[PDB]
Amino acid sequence: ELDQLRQEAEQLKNQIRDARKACADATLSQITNNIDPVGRIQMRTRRTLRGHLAKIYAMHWGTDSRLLVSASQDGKLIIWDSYTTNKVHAIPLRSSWVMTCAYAPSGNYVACGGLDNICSIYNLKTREGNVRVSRELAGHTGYLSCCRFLDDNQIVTSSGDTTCALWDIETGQQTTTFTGHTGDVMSLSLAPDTRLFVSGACDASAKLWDVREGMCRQTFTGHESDINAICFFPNGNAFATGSDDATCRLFDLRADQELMTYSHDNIICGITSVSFSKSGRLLLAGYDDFNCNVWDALKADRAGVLAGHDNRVSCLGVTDDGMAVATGSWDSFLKIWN
Amino acid sequence: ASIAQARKLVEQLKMEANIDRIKVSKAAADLMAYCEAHAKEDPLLTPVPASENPFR
Amino acid sequence: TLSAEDKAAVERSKMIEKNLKEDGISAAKDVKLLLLGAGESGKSTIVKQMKITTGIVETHFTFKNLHFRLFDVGGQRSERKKWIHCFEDVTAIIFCVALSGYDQNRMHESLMLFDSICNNKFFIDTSIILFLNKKDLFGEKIKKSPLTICFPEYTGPNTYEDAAAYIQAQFESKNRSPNKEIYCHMTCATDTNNIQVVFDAVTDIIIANNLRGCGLY
Amino acid sequence: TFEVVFIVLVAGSLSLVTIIGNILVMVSIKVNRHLQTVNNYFLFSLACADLIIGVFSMNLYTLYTVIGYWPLGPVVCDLWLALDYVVSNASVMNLLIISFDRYFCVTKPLTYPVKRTTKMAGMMIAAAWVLSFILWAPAILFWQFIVGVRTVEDGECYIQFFSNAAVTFGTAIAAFYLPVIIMTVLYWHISRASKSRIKPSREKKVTRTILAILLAFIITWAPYNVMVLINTFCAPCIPNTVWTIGYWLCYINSTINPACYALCNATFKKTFKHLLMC
Amino acid sequence: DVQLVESGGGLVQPGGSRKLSCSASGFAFSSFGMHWVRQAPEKGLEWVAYISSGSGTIYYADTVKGRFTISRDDPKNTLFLQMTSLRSEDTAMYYCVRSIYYYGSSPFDFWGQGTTLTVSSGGSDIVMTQATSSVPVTPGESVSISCRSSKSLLHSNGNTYLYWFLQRPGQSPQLLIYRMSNLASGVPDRFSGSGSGTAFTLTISRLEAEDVGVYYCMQHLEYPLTFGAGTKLELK
Ligand SMILES: Cc1c(Cl)c(OCC(=O)N2CCN(C)CC2)nc2sc(C(=O)NC3CC3)c(N)c12
Ligand SMILES: C[N+](C)(C)CC#CCOC1=NOCC1
Repeated sequence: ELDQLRQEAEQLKNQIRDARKACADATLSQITNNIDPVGRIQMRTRRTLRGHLAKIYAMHWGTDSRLLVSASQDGKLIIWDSYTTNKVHAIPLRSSWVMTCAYAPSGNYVACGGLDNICSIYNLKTREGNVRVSRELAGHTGYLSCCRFLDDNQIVTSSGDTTCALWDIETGQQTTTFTGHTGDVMSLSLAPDTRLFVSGACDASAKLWDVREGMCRQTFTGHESDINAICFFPNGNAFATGSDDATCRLFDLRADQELMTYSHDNIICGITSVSFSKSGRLLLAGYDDFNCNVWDALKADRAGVLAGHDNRVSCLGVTDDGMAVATGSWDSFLKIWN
Repeated sequence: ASIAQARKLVEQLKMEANIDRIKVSKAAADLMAYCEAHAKEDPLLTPVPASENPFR
Repeated sequence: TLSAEDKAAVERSKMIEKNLKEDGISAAKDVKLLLLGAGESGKSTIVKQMKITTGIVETHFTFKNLHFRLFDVGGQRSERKKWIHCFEDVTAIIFCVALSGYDQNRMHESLMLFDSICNNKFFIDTSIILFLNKKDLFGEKIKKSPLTICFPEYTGPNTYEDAAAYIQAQFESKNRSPNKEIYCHMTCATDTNNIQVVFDAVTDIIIANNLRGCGLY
Repeated sequence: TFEVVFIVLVAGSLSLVTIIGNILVMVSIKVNRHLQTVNNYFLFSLACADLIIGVFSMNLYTLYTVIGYWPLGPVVCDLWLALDYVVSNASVMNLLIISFDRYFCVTKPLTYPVKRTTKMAGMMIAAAWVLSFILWAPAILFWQFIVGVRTVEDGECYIQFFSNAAVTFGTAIAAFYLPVIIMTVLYWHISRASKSRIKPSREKKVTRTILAILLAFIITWAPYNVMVLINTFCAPCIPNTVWTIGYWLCYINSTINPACYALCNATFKKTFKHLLMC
Repeated sequence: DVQLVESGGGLVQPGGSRKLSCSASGFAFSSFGMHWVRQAPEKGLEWVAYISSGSGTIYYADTVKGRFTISRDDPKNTLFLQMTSLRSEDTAMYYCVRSIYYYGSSPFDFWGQGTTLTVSSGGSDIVMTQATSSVPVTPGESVSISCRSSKSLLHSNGNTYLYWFLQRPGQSPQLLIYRMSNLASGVPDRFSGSGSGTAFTLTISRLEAEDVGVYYCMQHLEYPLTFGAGTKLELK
């Protein structure tokens, strides 16, 4: 009954592929022929942020679209004004291998994590002046890959031992463990209503989970190699996905399948960052050949490139009003584009 | 102990077998309706004049 | 100018830029060494031969005013290709390979590990100081057994020095870049001369960086 | 016709090749941020010292030598020659501090990035420029106010203290002689401090490039000094052809500089091809 | 908690010199900006001195400048006001104030308890008037006070640098409203403030017996910072 359970799994995934084929009645670019394109979208560097020394690994905007967190491997997690390019905090980490960062929707807390297997939660609005390590969450065994805040009270993390988790901050205890991946999960993105979230791992399988129940709702497997970045559509019903086979695909939640693959023949190196615009018409993708491609979300054509980095872009994100897109590479500079 | 692994695996499989899947025409349709309704206030493809771009 | 009182804010910005600069200097005096190797290669023996939370075990010590950070990363039970791109800017990969390479095959496994880690796209110019432990065990193992079990195409004597130089050339033949190099040593009876070897080898790497950084190379 | 026009075309050729080479080195540190460190700051210093020579010091000498005399008056020639010498000595001074920088980088490797910062490199470039200034400018712009007269006529233009012997000895040993022997003794020190010391390119490349640097600097800067020293006594044995070829091959130092100091660096050549592919 | 304990006052002879020492304990003192603010035995506040973080810039009031000096010993975390040539217009209570500045910070958030300098008997600043003298209040009611500047305060960056303090009787001044609408941290929510350009107002809704005292507005657009006269509230 071991191979009987195996062939039963084959039976159910073949009927899933049957349902995905039977619900597929068109292609996406069958419908994009009527909508007029966007043309050349050139964007200038408005600010550059020369603060770090080692390579930058993560960036995250603030919900008032002005402040900014960058976490970089000089052992420094520094938060930034962006209108007048000041630095408003510089927090020295404990372990100088940091592969993620996060910034609270209320703007009070900053999460951090890396190869220390420990997600730290820094308070910012302390009465005593400076910042203090308020919580120190330590439950995984692999490294950390992405952290996001639901509110000031619970944080969902993604790890290197194939698991994700949801922590309660004020207790410091692993409230929920999500598992079901077969490789290292390397991205994370909440819904805009924060009811449910996706995570993409090193086995090309972006899984959609829900934070309230505690186990996987949907699975999407379209890529050929390791998923490295995920962002949602702004309506919450779709999400893009970049991987290290130089392509980035777009999946729907209700249609349960791939919809469109942005991949140009000139490109050979993978993604490190995917985001959207405010309306969702654009898509922003980082790369390893040191430039960032703007894509159409519908017409699948390259609408402009944002080059200007001596090393590969490792973080990217637009604000919550669509005004600017920040990016940050391993050259320690962190650019802003309009 | 492998049969319990396969048991929870096929549990997940038949639990994801029962989700409604609409036609992709309506999915691309309301994606297009969303981008059309929200492209009036997207400051990237319809670029903002520098009276109100705060990164001037 | 016309700044209202946020010139105090840019004073704060200049102050913490100064602090970032000073800590960057103070951490740039350090010398970082990533220690690699397979499981049971003897790397715990060389890290206890330095005489000074389970992801990365760090060992900071110092010797002749050289702060050696030594990152032992063998606790990271995952795929290496997702965190060795943060271990560039290290100045050496210490590499330990045991000399009992006959069983569950090991020196073939250590050989594949070595030429996967030295032909890696990030370590294309970082130089591998290479250690080779368990040498008296190798002496007894050639005193009774042939290690042509590991090397079927080997020609030569069954003595210690020739076999040592043969496996040393086998390891040194695995690199292909001209601007990096491999040092070699034997250990496991060495009472802290290997730390002196680490010191002189890393001074050789630092003067080579100072040569090809100042354009004289 | 043909003689003066092909001389003026090869003159403008070397002038324009020199200035585009130095401005490409200048932008290769300005447009790049990976190369921007202290040793490329000293090569930026050599670049801004040779920029002044590339702008006006070669073409004006060649229009002078196809005219045969100074037609512009005794203030234009003495201030032009004043700035020309002082920036030539500025170039050789920052080249000397480049050599001192390389000696302390190799011989005291673990300590020389600790014993200096960007302020120290600023101290050394500023000391080089002002030491060149206090060497050449008062001795060339006060000398008619010392002797009372202008000993040079309005026809030709040349150093006014050329009839002297002691002060030309004292400035020609100062600007060139002890710099070149100091540079060669510490480059031999570098040549034997860059040894493997444990057990083929390792000393081969360093000996080769310092022999290239030293030989280029000697053959581009020696014979002006020996002509200006023997011309204090052996005046009528000296024609103008030796002056012609001497300044010429001393002015080619500014075009041989970047292919000996900058384009020996591999990443500099890579950024040179980056700016050759934009 | 955080502590600002200052000392060095007394019945001191005029024309001489004194020293005031503010010892601060409970926070990272070396990253704060420090103000010294005095106030008369009958009149309102007035700014006296300010030293930034790391002793970068030092600003004085023009009626005091030259005569006094201000310094800090951040390994000792103390703040010194060394005052010379003391006239009879310096008889005042003096407060040590911490005013950290970055984007979104709350300056003047915490105040010392004041020491007294009672000595014997021996120009285009942005003047700011509180036109109200004092009104009678009662619990259960809501009441709004006003403060009119001379120059418009809404600087080009989009801010409006007006601060509302409350000093309780026999206590130290708390901070109520920072930058004309942002509420302070720890103050109850029943206060609010707004205004436009030059004329501003503070609406306290559902007044209680704890919220009676004197209320000062203060600009922060440029140095010097001058306070209003301060309207007093009184119960029944
Ligand atoms: C450096 C220099 C000196 Cl010091 C010099 O000195 C000439 C001199 O002292 N006397 C004194 C005796 N009188 C008959 C006149 C000649 N004369 C020249 S001519 C020249 C050049 O470049 N001539 C060009 C036309 C070929 C020079 N660089 C040069
Ligand atoms: C280059 N040229 C020789 C034509 C001008 C000059 C000069 C003087 O500069 C110094 N002499 O000895 C070394 C520097």
